[PDB]
Amino acid sequence: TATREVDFTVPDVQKILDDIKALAAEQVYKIVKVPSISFRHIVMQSRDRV
Amino acid sequence: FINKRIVERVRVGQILAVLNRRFVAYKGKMRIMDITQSLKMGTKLAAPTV
Repeated sequence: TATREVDFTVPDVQKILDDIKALAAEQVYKIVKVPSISFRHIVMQSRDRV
Repeated sequence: FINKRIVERVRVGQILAVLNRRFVAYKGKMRIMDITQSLKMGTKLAAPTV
């Protein structure tokens, strides 16, 4: 035969099912006390404009 | 005298001018195999006897 080499292995389905079940406990949000800083300022030698 | 184009003098524009054959190729993800030897794979039935 002539084809690309593929290794025909067999996995364990129990661990895959356990991993899928464990994936449901993840959270896509986080709880914070303050928002992250979104603006900052740079000062030149002037005391009027930044 | 032989009436065949064994050797010719060609400009660089005519190098790719000999492409006129239709070639057919098979995909690498498919497989090609020989099944001639499978022709003799069989078993003989034995008649019942005492």
